[PDB]
Amino acid sequence: IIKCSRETEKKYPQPKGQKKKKIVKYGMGGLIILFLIAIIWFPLLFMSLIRSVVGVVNQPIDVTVTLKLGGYEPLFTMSAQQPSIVPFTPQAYEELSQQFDPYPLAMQFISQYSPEDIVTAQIEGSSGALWRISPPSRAQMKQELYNGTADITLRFTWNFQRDLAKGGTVEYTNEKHTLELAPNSTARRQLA
Amino acid sequence: LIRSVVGVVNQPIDVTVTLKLGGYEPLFTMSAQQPSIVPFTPQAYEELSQQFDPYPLAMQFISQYSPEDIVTAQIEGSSGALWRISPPSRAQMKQE
Amino acid sequence: KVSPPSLGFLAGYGIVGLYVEIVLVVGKFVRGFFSEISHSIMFEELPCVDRILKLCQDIFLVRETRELELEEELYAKLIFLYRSPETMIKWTRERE
Amino acid sequence: VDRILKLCQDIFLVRETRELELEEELYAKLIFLYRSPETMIKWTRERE
Amino acid sequence: LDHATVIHSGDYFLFESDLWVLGQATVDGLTRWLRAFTKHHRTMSDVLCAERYLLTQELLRVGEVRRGVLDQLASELLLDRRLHIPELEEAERFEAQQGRTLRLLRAGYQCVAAHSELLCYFIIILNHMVTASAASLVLPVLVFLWAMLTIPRPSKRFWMTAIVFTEVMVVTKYLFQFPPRILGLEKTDSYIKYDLVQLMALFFHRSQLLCYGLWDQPLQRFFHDILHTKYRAATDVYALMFLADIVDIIIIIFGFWAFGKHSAATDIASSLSDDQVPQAFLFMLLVQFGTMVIDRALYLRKTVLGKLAFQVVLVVAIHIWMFFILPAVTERMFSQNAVAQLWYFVKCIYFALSAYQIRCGYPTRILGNFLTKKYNHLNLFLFQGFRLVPFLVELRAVMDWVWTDTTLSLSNWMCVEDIYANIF
Ligand SMILES: CCCCCCCCCCCCCCCCC[C@@H](O)O[C@H](CO[C@H](O)CCCCCCCCCCCCCCC)COP(=O)(O)OCC[N+](C)(C)C
Ligand SMILES: CCCCCCCCCCCCCCCCC[C@@H](O)O[C@H](CO[C@H](O)CCCCCCCCCCCCCCC)COP(=O)(O)OCC[N+](C)(C)C
Ligand SMILES: CCCCCCCC/C=C\CCCCCCCC(=O)O[C@H](COC(=O)CCCCCCC/C=C/CCCCCCCC)COP(=O)(O)OCCN
Repeated sequence: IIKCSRETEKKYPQPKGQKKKKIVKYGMGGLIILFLIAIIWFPLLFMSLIRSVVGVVNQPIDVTVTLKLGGYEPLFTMSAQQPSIVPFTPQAYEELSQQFDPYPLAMQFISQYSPEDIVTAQIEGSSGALWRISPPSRAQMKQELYNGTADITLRFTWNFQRDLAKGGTVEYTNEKHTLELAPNSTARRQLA
Repeated sequence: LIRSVVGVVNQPIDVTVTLKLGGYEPLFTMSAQQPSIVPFTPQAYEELSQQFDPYPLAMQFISQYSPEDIVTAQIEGSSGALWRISPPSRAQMKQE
Repeated sequence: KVSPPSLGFLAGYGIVGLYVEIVLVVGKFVRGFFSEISHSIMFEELPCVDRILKLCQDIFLVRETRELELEEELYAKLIFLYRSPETMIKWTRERE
Repeated sequence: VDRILKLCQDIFLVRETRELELEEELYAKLIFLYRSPETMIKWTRERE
Repeated sequence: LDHATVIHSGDYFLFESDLWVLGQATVDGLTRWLRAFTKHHRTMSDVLCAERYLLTQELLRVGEVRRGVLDQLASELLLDRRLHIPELEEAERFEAQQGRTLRLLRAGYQCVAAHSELLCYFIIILNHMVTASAASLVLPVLVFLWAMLTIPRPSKRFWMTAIVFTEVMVVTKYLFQFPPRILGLEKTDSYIKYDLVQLMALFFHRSQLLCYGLWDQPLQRFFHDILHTKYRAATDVYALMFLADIVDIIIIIFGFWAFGKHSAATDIASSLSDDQVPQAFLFMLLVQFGTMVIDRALYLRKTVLGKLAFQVVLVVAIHIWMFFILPAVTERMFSQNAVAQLWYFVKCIYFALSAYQIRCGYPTRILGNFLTKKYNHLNLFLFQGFRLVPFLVELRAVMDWVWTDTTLSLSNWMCVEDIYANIF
């Protein structure tokens, strides 16, 4: 390797004391500094590009929701799909922005979303399936609602789904909202 | 240290159980939550220890558990939902 | 918004993980590219290496010409050459 | 290491003073210094 | 015969030898530091006042010979080989001995009188920073274009221009006190915010400049010609500019919501961990990084015309960005905004340092690391910490190699730098 380098230098000798070939100096230096700058700024710039125009919209194609009391049986369960999924129009975006104007955090968060990103799920009020339940378990439910000396929960779960063909990693997301019914309260008596 | 006093108790807040024959339909299915989840008391721990006294492995395994770690799930005997099944599939079940 | 399918294998790495997995590795590589260059000067700055190359070629030739004793002596000479830097300078000097 | 530090400082000074030939000679001297350990010992000896 | 053979030509012949007490101590140290910081002006005042006493004592009828009557204690020296006058020496003995805190105030007033040219700019900048308007913008920019770019003085007539301008501005605001906000400071509120203080400081500077002795289109061609001369003060202030840039970076890192469409005092670590990447933070970091890279390029290349052009572009761009589109997009103009004015003040410090560097010129001695000056333990530790951070050493080395004059390749440059670091 050393001999190859020496003979390659010999084939193209350089005058003594000459400053440098400016063209190759600027070329190599600019390429090296550009590569260093690109490596430094690659994640931030690349992700800010993904968050920008180049990002692909991920519109959920199905939303389900269930209301369940204790652990007996789902009291209410319903789905929704594209006939009942309403994408926000620019006008509705204007009303949404005007509603939250006296709050800066809401305006910032909304501003981080393009009009064709926020959708409304119109869930039918009536259940989409009969409330199957064994009569002994219904009687136990009623007894717990009258004389149960302990709390009973009320989970309101929601579960989205998205299309992975457009692009993504996880298909399903979900989250429950949990209440708490104190014994001898008005709510338990009214449910009973 | 984590296994010792500093460890946080992980008490299950819901247990479900199903009995299913073949692949027709769940014959029995039921859940249970905190009204029917009974944490062990020190007394019940004493009876549990006394029951398995003539076995050393059981005593060691039980000794590896703090009183406020072992819970009893009181599952109702009756099903918590009707046994939905199509009559043709019920006839196929009986024939099988 | 989600990444397009082509760049998904980038989006898999979180921005912080995108720094650690890729940026820090490149930084370590470029740092190690010039970490201790002063130490390896004695063997990397020889003016003329024709004599050492000739010595290696003679070793290779005698390896096949069967004069094995000559191979042993040449290997001893090469080892001594790489053992003393002053003889290295003397041999790497440029002649007329 | 005062002499080696002085040599490096002279290299840096001549780099900006434009006497480029002096930079080439100083760099050759430094390379030779780091090439022979005996001259390294001679230069790293402590004077009066 | 050539460059390579000169590189590989070394031989042995080259190497041939041939409580209350603590408070008193602290205030005494502070007074000592002020005295050491204005000693030259103290000596100037002492010699001038001695000469003035000689000039006034002789005033029986007329002083006729300007040199002769003063020559009782060749005409171009800055020293002291004079006689002794009892009232003078008793005056400074009285001032020195019997004083605990009076001397502190005297030293402070002596310092502020000694400068008299920095607090004027400071008051102008503060007044503009507290009352943003197109009326109060021309003065700071033309301070950054005339006052700090006239070499062998602060300026010639810029001072009188400042008096005339504050004159006309205060008169107009008073008359209007009987979109105007961006147009000027004509609102039915407190109108003379800092005009009185600015006028008083300006006239105090005028009085000092007169008493200590000074004055009070081809013209621009001559102005730009004098910015290219020989052998000025030749002092470099670059590490201070870099420190100011780092302070700006830290301010942006901690405070960046105030430049967004609606400030929410949100954290940056939360946003990055939640994968949000705010746009304003990105754009400020890119702009600042480009500015530092250009500044380092200019400093290494050692050119003043390029640096002057960069300064005149940067100051006008920064001034146009604020007071304008930036408070136009968000209704927190200037006074209500908290960190934008601090960032602007730091940027004015940077502008002042840059203009000082342009006026002084570039000293021949550069390329030395701003840590390799004294060999203390602190210096060693902090230099090791500097070399530990990724991408900084390689980037600095490549920038140096590209933008200084040398006959070496990159590998040889890296060899030299590594040798220097190890030896240090
Ligand atoms: C806690 C943290 C630390 C900081 C704490 C606070 C520190 C505050 C320090 C404030 C320092 C202020 C210094 C101001 C200096 C002003 C000097 C000015 O007044 O000079 C006058 C001249 O000013 C000019 O003529 C312009 C006109 C300015 C008019 C201002 C009038 C202000 C009057 C204030 C009166 C206050 C009375 C208070 C009574 C209790 C008179 O000097 P002159 O006779 O040229 O002297 C000639 C001889 N010399 C040059 C050797 C000195
Ligand atoms: C928007 C609608 C309203 C616009 C209003 C515009 C008004 C413009 C008014 C401009 C007035 C300029 C006055 C300048 C006074 C200079 C006084 C002079 O003494 O200063 C000299 C220095 O003069 C300066 O060099 C002049 C600089 C001029 C720079 C002009 C920049 C114009 C930029 C315009 C940008 C417009 C952008 C768009 C705006 C809407 C000092 O020289 P000196 O040291 O004694 O020379 C020594 C040698 N001697 C002894 C022989 C004299
Ligand atoms: C969120 C807060 C985090 C902590 C902040 C702490 C701040 C501390 C404040 C300042 C300390 C400064 C000490 C160092 C001063 C060095 C002065 C100097 O000369 O600087 C150059 C700086 O050299 C460069 O130009 C290097 C940088 C070039 C690229 C531009 C950098 C952009 C800004 C980056 C800041 C760091 C990134 C993270 C910021 C947040 C965390 C700090 C290096 O020395 P030389 O120039 O060789 O000396 C020659 C003098 N005759």
